[PDB]
Amino acid sequence: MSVSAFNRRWAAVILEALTRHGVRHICIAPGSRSTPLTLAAAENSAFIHHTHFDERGLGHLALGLAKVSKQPVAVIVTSGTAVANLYPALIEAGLTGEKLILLTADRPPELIDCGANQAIRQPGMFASHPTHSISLPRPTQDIPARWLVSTIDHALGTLHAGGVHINCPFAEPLYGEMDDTGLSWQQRLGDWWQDDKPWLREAPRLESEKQRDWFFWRQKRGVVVAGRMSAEEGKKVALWAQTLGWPLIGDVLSQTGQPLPCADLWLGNAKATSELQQAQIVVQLGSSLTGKRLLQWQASCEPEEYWIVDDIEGRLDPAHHRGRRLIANIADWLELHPAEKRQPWCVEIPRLAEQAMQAVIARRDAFGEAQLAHRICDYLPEQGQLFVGNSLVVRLIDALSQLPAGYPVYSNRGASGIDGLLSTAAGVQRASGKPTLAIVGDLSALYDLNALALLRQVSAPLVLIVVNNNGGQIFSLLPTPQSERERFYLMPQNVHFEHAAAMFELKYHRPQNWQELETAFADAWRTPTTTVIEMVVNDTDGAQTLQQLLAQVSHL
Amino acid sequence: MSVSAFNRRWAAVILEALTRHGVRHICIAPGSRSTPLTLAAAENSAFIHHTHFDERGLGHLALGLAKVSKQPVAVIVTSGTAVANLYPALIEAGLTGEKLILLTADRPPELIDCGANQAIRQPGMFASHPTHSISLPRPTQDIPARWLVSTIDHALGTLHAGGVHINCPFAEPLYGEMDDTGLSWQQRLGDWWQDDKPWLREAPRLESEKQRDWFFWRQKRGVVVAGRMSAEEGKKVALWAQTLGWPLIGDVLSQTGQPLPCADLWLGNAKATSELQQAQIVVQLGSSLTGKRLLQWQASCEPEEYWIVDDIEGRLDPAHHRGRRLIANIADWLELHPAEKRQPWCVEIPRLAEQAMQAVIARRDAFGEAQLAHRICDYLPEQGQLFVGNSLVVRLIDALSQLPAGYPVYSNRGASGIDGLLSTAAGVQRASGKPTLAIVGDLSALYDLNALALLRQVSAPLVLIVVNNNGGQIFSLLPTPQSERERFYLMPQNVHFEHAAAMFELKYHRPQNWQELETAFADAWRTPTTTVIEMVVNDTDGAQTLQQLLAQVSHL
Ligand SMILES: Cc1ncc(C[n+]2csc(CCOP(=O)(O)OP(=O)(O)O)c2C)c(N)n1
Ligand SMILES: Cc1ncc(C[n+]2csc(CCOP(=O)(O)OP(=O)(O)O)c2C)c(N)n1
Ligand SMILES: [Mn+2]
Ligand SMILES: [Mn+2]
Repeated sequence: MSVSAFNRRWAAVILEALTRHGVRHICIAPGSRSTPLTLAAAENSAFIHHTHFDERGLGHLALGLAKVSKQPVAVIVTSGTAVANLYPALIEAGLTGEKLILLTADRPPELIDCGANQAIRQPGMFASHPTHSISLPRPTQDIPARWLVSTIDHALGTLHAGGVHINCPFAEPLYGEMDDTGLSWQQRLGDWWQDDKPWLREAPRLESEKQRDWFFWRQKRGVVVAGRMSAEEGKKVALWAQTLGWPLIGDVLSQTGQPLPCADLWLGNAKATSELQQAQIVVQLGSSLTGKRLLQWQASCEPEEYWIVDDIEGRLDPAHHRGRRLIANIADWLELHPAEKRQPWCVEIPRLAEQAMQAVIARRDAFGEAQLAHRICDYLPEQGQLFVGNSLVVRLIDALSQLPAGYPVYSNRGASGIDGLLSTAAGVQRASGKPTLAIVGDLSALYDLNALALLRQVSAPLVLIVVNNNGGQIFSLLPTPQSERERFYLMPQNVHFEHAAAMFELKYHRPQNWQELETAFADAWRTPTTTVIEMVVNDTDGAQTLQQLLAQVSHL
Repeated sequence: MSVSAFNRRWAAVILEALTRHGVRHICIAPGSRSTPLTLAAAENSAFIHHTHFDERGLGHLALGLAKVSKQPVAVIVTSGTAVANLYPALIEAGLTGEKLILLTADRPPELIDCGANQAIRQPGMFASHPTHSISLPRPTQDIPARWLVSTIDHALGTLHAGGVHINCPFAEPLYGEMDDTGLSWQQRLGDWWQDDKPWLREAPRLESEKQRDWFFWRQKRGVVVAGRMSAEEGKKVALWAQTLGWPLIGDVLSQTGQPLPCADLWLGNAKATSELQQAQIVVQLGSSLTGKRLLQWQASCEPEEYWIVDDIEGRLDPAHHRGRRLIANIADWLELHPAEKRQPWCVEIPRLAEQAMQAVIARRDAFGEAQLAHRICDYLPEQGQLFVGNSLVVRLIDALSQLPAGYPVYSNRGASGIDGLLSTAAGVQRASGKPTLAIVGDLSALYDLNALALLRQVSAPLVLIVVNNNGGQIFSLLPTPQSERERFYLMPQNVHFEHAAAMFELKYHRPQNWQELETAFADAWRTPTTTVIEMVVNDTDGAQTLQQLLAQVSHL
């Protein structure tokens, strides 16, 4: 009889179903139409609940939680533009694999397209970007509970990667005391309510078969390219490449320890590309390669075969090489395609890489962002993790620093948005409970400024470095036209971040030299709170330093 | 020959075409893939160029510009999540009619679904929310310029209302000197380049016919309901209703002068609803009605016919009455269906409305948000405009204040999002160049916090009042469950806004009484800058005051 009561019973099935698929974290934004979902969530002891007022930040908070935990994370939002704000995080998850389960409250069908407040067309509004889309019907006891749980179980069970849009219409009344409406309906599921498994278990695995001719191919002159992978996978790939005697080109996101560091510089040297021309096979593990020189070499190389191993689906080679696209867990794949010890075939490149790093070290002293990137390994928190932002910082660290093998690195490098980096970092921290270093640019920090609210709650110290070069200086690295560059590309905002930190009662430092930076870090790691460290640098020094180093190494 | 040059020639045709359809403002966010569009725009002297770093805010800036100017406004963003961030403003425009032209740069077809950085599936990504969607092909001289301009002319010419998504793929290279590549291709348009008209003129008008039985219905017992309309339309509707002798229920968005004010209160009285049962016809002009009591009365009433007149398309009656949905400019419609002088038929409601206002007046003294809303008419800038935020503020002004006829009011009440109110207010100000009073809540201000960057550039004084009641106190008005209310609904953030103002070098006041508030107002109207006035109030006083006044008036 009670619509409000049945709404909550319907919602309770949805939420309990998710607990059977490893959902522990749920991120909730405020609203009224979402009440049945939010109250079901609040009442369910399985969840860790996170809240935020900006649904775009909420989506990215969820992204960060999923990124680190490798488990599906749920999101609840009310109807309207609240739903639209989830798009950026959903798109990124589609590219890098995070399992985001978006529970989006909706008006019932009778209030769509009739000028009702906060009512929009929500089914399909994320187009092809969710992996799965469920448009739930108007709640009714005439649809059995077993149908509802089965539909959720199909979506979660068959989810290899990416987001799920579950649209959830509810009619008013939304409020009122619970009565027994829908209880017998729920009880048709019997002791499933006390179970720890799905109602319907549907969990096919997607995996490429082992390559039977690997033992032939591993005897050839190969190159290993390591992109984004897990910290442990990076260590395994490093050992595997060494054993093969193949050069390892390691991305900043790879955690391989980058045995041939500064590839963005030495790949610019003709002696290196000449040697790499001898490669008959390239085996790339992971994807979303960072550096321009690596992307250019990848595009130009012409091995007999190009393989990409990764656990995400679809084509991952933007140069469309003849070869293989192998879907697998990287660690598992390495066990199936083991290395046998063989004499290394590269002679010139190890020397060039050493020389390249020496050239960077020679310029370590200036208090600039290139130097900060080069030295960043000196500031990584012990037993911690690094979250690297987009634009120049990820490129500078990739080109100029040698990050330790197995030290966890996280990022948003699918679509490389600058719109959710602070909120993502917050989720990254909360998921693992580890001390966290996050580094972002000034426009990036402004973009997600209100996520400083989230950083008021971290479980271990988090240092947020904001590199302030007054605008998007990546457009001083790119050959943008000088006449239009400041107004239409760089867009300097001429701000500092001391007042932003103060607004959210976060500790703040603006160090003016290396000694003050070291003192700031020493202060920051002492407590389970977020410290903002603003590094103010001259606009174009970072870009010019990279360019000068590129040129120097190309002449070695 | 030159891809970079032809990209810019292709883009120049797109941008020049827009100028023939009244596009003067263009809002641009930074990026590289957007270069052909952005350089074409920068070079075109027809445009007023606005920039911002947050694409969600950029969209709302454009929304505000369009809202006031009543012309199409263009937006340029780069590929990736930048495009997704335009969704909230596009959705709101779909509902309230703003013509937003979204030029979204894209990767070319050969770089989609292959793991390329910042490349996503963009065609159709806004689903059914744009009025028109154009997915442009990969640029080539083998497609003639006359096709490109004709497609743009079709989209703009036939655009009654709402957004247009124009997806614009460009292949690299994007940079390089202009040469003559594509010049002869452009010149196929001949002296269209020196013309002031579209290439293809396609502009059918959509309008309902004269109602031939209006002379019959205008003699009946009617009620006029006035929703959102232009300031001039509000004055016309007031005079028209007055002439007919029909009671006018005027929304805060109507600018009718609200001759029967506090309708949200007196509609709660059974005597008013009893009198309204006599209405044989209801003529509603405008839509998006604000108040709960009005929405409830509208839903319950049973006149022989219910008419809704508005220049927006589609059903606008969420109660689905028997009647008519008439598409027209409201001022035009009134001229086509003029009033006849007739004796007013309502007797009780004028009594109740006066009594309701006296009840509110009796409680005007406390320094609270209800009192601020009641008194806001006393503080409107001369020759200015009011921008009213969402949640409690719009409801309190609607329920408790009597706004002057023809005094411009602007709002985002289609989807009623709290995600873009500051950036929308900026656009509203820039469009008219008028002194602006903007009022929003604390979560709303946090949501669009970085839009304070935009408010650093206003052409006349803008007073931004932030009502800080520590959370979304609309959920103290709604019957939300007390146990979950704070954590999962109200979400207090426990901040103030002095540091936010300081960050963007905006003047700031936190007045503690009316004298200090009036002093702040006086100072603020003196210069063409934004002043932030933070009104800190006890969390639940506003909601409770509204609840008490409702009860008091219901018992009259
Ligand atoms: C949501 C979004 N909008 C636009 C872009 C394009 N973009 C890439 S880098 C960049 C500049 C970032 O500026 P900042 O954070 O100051 O970093 P810097 O370039 O100075 O290193 C922009 C606007 C993007 N990647 N994501
Ligand atoms: C983008 C978006 N997310 C969520 C909502 C639901 N909602 C309506 S009002 C409101 C609270 C706004 O809080 P505040 O700005 O402090 O205003 P107050 O309720 O205190 O008047 C919320 C979350 C919305 N309208 N838009
Ligand atoms: Mn910067
Ligand atoms: Mn509030």
